[PDB]
Amino acid sequence: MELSFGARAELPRIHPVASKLLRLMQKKETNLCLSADVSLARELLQLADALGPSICMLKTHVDILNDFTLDVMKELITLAKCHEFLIFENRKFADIGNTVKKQYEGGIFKIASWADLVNAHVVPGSGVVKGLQEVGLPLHRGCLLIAEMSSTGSLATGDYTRAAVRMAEEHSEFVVGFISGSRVSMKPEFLHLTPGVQLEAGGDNLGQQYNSPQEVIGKRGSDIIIVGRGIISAADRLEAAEMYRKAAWEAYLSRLG
Amino acid sequence: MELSFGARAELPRIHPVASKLLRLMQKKETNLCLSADVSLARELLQLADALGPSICMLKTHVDILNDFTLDVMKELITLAKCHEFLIFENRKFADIGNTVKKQYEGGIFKIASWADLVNAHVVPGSGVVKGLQEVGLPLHRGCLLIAEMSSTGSLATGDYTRAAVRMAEEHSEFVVGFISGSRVSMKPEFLHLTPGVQLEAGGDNLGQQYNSPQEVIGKRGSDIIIVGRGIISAADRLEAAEMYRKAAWEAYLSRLG
Ligand SMILES: O=c1[nH]c(=O)n([C@@H]2O[C@H](COP(=O)(O)O)[C@@H](O)[C@H]2O)cc1F
Ligand SMILES: O=c1[nH]c(=O)n([C@@H]2O[C@H](COP(=O)(O)O)[C@@H](O)[C@H]2O)cc1F
Repeated sequence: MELSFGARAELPRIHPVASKLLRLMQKKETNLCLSADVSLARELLQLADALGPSICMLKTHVDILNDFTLDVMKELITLAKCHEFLIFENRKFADIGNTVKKQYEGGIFKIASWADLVNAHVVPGSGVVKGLQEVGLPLHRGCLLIAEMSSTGSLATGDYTRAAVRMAEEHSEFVVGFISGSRVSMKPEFLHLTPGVQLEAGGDNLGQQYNSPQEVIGKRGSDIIIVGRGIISAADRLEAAEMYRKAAWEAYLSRLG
Repeated sequence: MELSFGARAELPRIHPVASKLLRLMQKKETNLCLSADVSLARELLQLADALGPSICMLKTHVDILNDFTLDVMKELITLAKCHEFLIFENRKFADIGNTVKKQYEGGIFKIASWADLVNAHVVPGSGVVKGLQEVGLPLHRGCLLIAEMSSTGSLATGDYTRAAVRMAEEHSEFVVGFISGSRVSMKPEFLHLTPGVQLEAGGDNLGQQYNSPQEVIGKRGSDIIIVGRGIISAADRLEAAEMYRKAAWEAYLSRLG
């Protein structure tokens, strides 16, 4: 029934970016995405270098980097290639198609030039995907749709979630998976990435809620954990990353049997 | 029953930014927001200067400006002050509170430093507002919640829209209104701004749908029209702006009786 990440990498309908990701997940025994929520390029890069071997993906918010330049992203790419991880800009495109295509390709950030993956909210309807696709398909990029959110009061539930899944499944040449709290698609070609993860119970003061890797990967069937503060705020970010990696990887293995 | 924009500017619960906006709308006889969807700062600024007298607001997407700098925004502010319009960055914050506060204050764009208004999607739950508020309240800024979208397939309908209205009404110290296609709140202290506006019927190839100023202001009860391409793509952008201004203003007057 369920397939390993390595086997999923080979599925007929797999997207190339998903395949690359799944292959390196399997090779490196990591289903951890670091949420590199820092404001300094040097810290970003130092985290990417040190934690690169432990992660399958590094998620950015370029718009919080005080000293963003495209050269920082070049350096990040070098690290991504060296250590084998994808770069995911958590931009949450969420506009009409005509707007998002420009936000993806252009401006100061030139996101499409460096991000293997981006994501989108599905609230605008499928034009958000169509617009992004116009830039991302030629650049061989992938997209994640936000089907569920980790925060208190999230409206990404029920029929909204179902709409996200449909929209993904209908745009499989570009959409490679989801941000979700659980498996939402039954199709194994899609990736599930789950934020709101910490080893300890809790949440923040602004609506973030946490669940553990075992819950999210093991019980809820997701693929990848996205971890920010649980790693970033720790003293030893490498050890923290390793804890999260080992947690998510074992949860995956055990669910696989 | 219904009040003029000038009277709404005085309502007990009005937010200061809303009041400033409503006052200049009344003074200038404009309920037009220009969507300055351009990639060149010089064009942005030349539009802001020429069209400033015709608009109540200039909506930006800073992330499509190829040559963004903070000095461009300084120059835009000078124009906004000269001509009396607000600056609205259509950022659509749509993340957990902890993230959006950083995206609003920081990074290269420093949005909170120059934008009178921003907007947010309500999908994350009210933490998106709470996070933004932590930056925006001290800076005396306002926020718009996206209650409805103009695009085909929008999921901002029904209970989602109602949730947006509730979230606004419960965060009235910062939330000053909505992006919506119609009046969604019955409380006159809230602004309704409607995109997807053109004089002619139609829509774009990526899900945008258009309705006229008379429909949106006159029949659907919104306050302000947001117009991009209907102005920007016209040869004479000043005349186009004037057409849209006159259309939206008369629709408002006639609905007022
Ligand atoms: O539903 C979501 N929840 C999230 O937390 N995120 C992001 O994951 C990260 C979570 O970080 P934390 O520090 O582990 O809470 C942070 O960048 C968020 O913007 C994205 C989402 F789409
Ligand atoms: O629902 C929405 N529809 C929109 O069109 N917009 C923005 O208004 C603008 C509409 O531009 P147009 O050229 O008039 O279609 C454009 O910047 C969009 O990103 C925002 C929304 F929230």
